[PDB]
Amino acid sequence: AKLALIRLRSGIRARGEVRDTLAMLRLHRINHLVIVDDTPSYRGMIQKVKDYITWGEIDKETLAKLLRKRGRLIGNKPITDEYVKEKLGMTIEEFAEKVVNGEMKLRDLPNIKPVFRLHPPRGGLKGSKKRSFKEGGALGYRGEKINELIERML
Amino acid sequence: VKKAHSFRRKTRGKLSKHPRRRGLPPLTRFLQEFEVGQKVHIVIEPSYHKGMPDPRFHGRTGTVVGKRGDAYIVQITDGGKVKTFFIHPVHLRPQK
RNA sequence: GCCCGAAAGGGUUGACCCUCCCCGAAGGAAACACGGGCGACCGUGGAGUACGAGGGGAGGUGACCGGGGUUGCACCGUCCGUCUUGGAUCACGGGGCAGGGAGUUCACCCGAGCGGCGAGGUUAAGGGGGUCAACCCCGAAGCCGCAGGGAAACCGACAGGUCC
RNA sequence: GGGUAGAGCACUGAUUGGGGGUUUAGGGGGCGAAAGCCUCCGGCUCCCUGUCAAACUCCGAACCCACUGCCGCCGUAGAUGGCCGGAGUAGGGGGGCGGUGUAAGCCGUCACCCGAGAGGGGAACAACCCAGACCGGGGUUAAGGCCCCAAAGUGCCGGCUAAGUGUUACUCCAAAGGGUGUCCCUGGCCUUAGACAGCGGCCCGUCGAGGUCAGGGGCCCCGAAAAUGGACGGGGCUUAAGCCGGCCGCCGAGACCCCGGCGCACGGACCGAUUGGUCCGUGAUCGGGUAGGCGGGCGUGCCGAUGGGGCGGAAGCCGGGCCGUGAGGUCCGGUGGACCCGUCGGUAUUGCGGAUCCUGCC
RNA sequence: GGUGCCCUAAGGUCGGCUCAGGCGGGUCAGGAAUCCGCCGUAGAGUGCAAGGGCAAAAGCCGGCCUGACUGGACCCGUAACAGAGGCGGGUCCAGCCGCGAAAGCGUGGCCUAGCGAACCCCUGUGCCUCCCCGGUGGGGGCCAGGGAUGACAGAAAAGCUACCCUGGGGAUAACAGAGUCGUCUCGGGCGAGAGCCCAUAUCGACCCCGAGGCUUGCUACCUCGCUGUCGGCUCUUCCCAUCCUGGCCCUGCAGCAGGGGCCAAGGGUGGGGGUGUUCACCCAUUAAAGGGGAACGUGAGCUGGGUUUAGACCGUCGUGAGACAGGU
RNA sequence: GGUACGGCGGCCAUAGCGGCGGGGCCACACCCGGUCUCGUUUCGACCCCGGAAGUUAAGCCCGCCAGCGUUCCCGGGUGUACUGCCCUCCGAGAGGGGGCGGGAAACCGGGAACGCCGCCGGCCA
Repeated sequence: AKLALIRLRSGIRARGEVRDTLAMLRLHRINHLVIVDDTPSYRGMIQKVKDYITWGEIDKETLAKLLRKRGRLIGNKPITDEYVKEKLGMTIEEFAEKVVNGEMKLRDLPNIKPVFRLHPPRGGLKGSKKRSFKEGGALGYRGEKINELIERML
Repeated sequence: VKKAHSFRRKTRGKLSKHPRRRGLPPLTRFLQEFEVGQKVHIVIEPSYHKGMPDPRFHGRTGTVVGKRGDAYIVQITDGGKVKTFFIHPVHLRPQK
């Protein structure tokens, strides 16, 4: 499966290991999103940064929307149906379906940047930044509900 | 009061045995052989007082780079520094 | 808000202002038609429309603008230098103005940036000439380097054999 | 690889009581003709019961450390590393952990912050919360907040408080013990006549419907005394503008998104009298800063050269404009009456707000 | 809690053996100990503290020995990471030797404490050298051992200042402030009980919970040329934790009175003697002659008796110069 | 191929300690003497030397016993005690609570366990 990770909190007043792990994950700034493959080695790092991020399992339609609206190439140029149809032989929906259900890596696009930089959520985070999503807050593991948040932030 | 480091400082437990080993070790350990490049754990047997490294380095893993007499030459790293020790094979254990 | 103007800044070869047409980033309405919820409210369509920093065009108008002095209203704002963990401090120095006022020179040693010659490099004191403190020529005494080791007596080496 | 927390008595040492066996290492007496055959307060070895350990361990974590392989990150736009050179620093603090101490504090430890850190909040606050800052603009959110002071709710549903309790995340809030004052969850004994209330010597007619004992929780009340006139920040608030359990919309930063402009670092192409320049590319992974290191520019006096200005009015002075991030440059007008500037290359008693600085004037 | 040593064996090696205690057997007062058997994971012993280690031994009993040596090398620690003179320890190469049938072990003590630069001197050993050359006496040099600095990375070393001086410091005491409250003052819970009998009219043990910061201490945040002063006189204001004055309750309240409590801070709370005194003590009156806070209110308001600056005397201490949180 | 036989070892208690019962060509012990090798601060007991009348009683071999001790497993105790990270959660304070992760010890009940492997030999047939 593919996990989407969004950074929610500042690193001022965090430990250096946490800072470094976030940098390794390429989550340098607030309201930035990365897509990652589910593995023990990534799950450990997620467990380490659990209190500074939200994460969940992402869907193909949400991924396609995100590629169209916030996907960028080197130079901060946008991604286009024509560029895709050319360098590959799919449309964006097909590419994203694959990516979600295996069989292709995002990197298979030449010149694709791995960080999606979003704006804050329409209507606000509907929970406190100091608590966990399960106990009514914002932080930590969601599930399919990470897609609702991505759409508000898109 | 400030007290310098010495060979046996705070070694009560680390150079003690469980009372159901209590004596001469079996002889395979005395008669181990090693090759250059083999990784070795430094594990001190407190009943044999020859070829004994400073207990500070007990619990570390080094590399063999040769032999001198019955002792093997083991290198470790401590910070940026590389250090060299002459250890009897009884105080050693191979990795894996 | 009251007052003043030079033209060194701009401007009738068009100041300011008014209306209409086009493109438009991120973002993004309401009235209205149906429905969900005890409710505060929400979902659907209206609609990614009307708007929207800004980028262009067309016509009406006909003389200011930018600036400056002082001052009203609203929001914000506990001086300067200093040691000190910590300065608005009941810690020290601080009436006003103008002029003065603090990493210099030599000798030795370690490095560098450039330049000349090069198994050699460099002259000192001095001397000779001239258009006479500038210019040109001479002068290797000495100093460093070219072989080291050793307290000393003493002894005295690869100007290329192999590999990565 | 390791003996901390916890736990326990298997070693070392501490520690209650009983039920028994050997009796005595030993002073007490008793029938003690005498330390006596025999016993009494006591020692030795068990079993059951009860307690402990910074300098105890039959056990034993979370965690930390070294090493191997992989995932991730950095690196031929040259890392790790090594050589040369120039420093500053030897009074630290807040917060968390440990030892000591009545405590305040003292001594260490971690290395998030202040120091050396702007901005938005907590009434003001060095280090508590949000958040790390080139310039000009447009939007969305964070911490927290929405009766008035003061931008946004006299917001919704269920319940509690009657003490102005409260209206305080922390910086900056008084108990042992009591009250069933009120709202609730439980468990036993009663109840066709029970707990009294009356006429009489347990009850008949009496009243007729629920009562009584125990345990538990929520909010409040008592326990509760100080000195200039006064503090939920203030006004004030009582089915709240307080508290509990939940929910719905709004406001609100320099953070995040977007447009434009400046600089830096690396790379590349081209053009050059010589430490250069115009342009292109990349920058989610560049843009705070004390001590301190490094780079480029502005200004002042004299020299060798070169280009120039000045009685048709030089320097200096007063008042105004334009350029420049800026140090500063240049023009207009006025005053003045004799010298001055630009560029290249050298040189220096070369830049003041402060020294209870010096001289002079006020 | 220990060391600043001791050992020709307590050092090296080879062989053989196994300890403390308990029980059952015998002579013996406690009996120290000698004799016999069994059990017995080390409870013993080890040159020495503590911790670690050790059982056909690293312990006990014996035998032979002197590796407690010469010449040299590379490593670790003191001093992690991260630099070091001197000191200590480890692994080896050669030489000459010891024990042993041999394999093997031996560079002091089963491991970790027991000591020390430059300069100078003494000893051992064999070589180099001393101003034109060569002899003799004497001198200098290289290597090794030794002689000491315990303030132990190493000066050769006694005091007074009140006649005092300079430069500085709130990095550091006295004092006001700030913090804290062991101590202090003021309270409370329960109830041992005392009270003819009766827990609580009055008194209340031992244990346990608190308030205040006006008593003393603790700390060192502020202040080293702010003012450093105690007491008294003068003048203003505040609190209640109430002595009198107003009003009430209980009583082991007959009355007159007493004792204990509640409301209440509007007014009053004075005059004298000895002492520098605050305080405390005393006298006569009095309704009673309450106490605290305001930089221990108040010296740009007064006073200056006290607070040992410079002069002087006594006692005591000190060789003395001098000193005294002693007096005058 | 067989043997109720032995030597050198490894892992060092799941192997030990103890108890019970069985056996003897070869073998392994006990047993008799001590002149000689070696020796007993006295004993030929132990060590050493010489040999078997004789014994299966001991050691040894073989099988069993869950009595003590030891190791492992399942379940309870119990996700208890303790603990790493975050918190504008509570509480006057101490000290606790919530979310994500780790996770015992004693004790209790029920099961497995009275050794496994290597090298070379001997004797019978």
